[PDB]
Amino acid sequence: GFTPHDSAPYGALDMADFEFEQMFTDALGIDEYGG
Amino acid sequence: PSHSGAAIFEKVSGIIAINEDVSPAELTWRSTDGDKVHTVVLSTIDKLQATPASSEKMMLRLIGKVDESKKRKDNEGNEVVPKPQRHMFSFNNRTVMDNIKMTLQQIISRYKDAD
Repeated sequence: GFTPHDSAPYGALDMADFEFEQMFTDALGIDEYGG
Repeated sequence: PSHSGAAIFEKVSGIIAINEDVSPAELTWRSTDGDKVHTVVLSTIDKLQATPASSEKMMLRLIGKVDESKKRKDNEGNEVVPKPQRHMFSFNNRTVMDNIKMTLQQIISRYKDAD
């Protein structure tokens, strides 16, 4: 027995993931040539 | 430490441990000593994103795979998959990133090749 009493995934809002995801969008040029 | 390294998760200094020995192959991370834990399995994540070598940020984020062409139906017919869930964490060592990155690259490739 174990039920969640507190949990708010949408409680920690931050716009850092946006600017952070930008520097986190395809940062590798080792694509193409095969698979 | 080809499958182990130290990385900051949830903006909280910690360490990472890769479980490539297990069939599902997953990456488990825990705080440095904050009785905290964070584990992710490819089964939910089928992509990893890391920074360039020239950079000095040493960090990578993993995607919680999307069903752009695997979505399920409900009744409307549009059949779409909920909003994907990805995670992002930073490294604190040159080998730590490459050791695991090279690891995830294979596993991701494994789960990416199957699909």
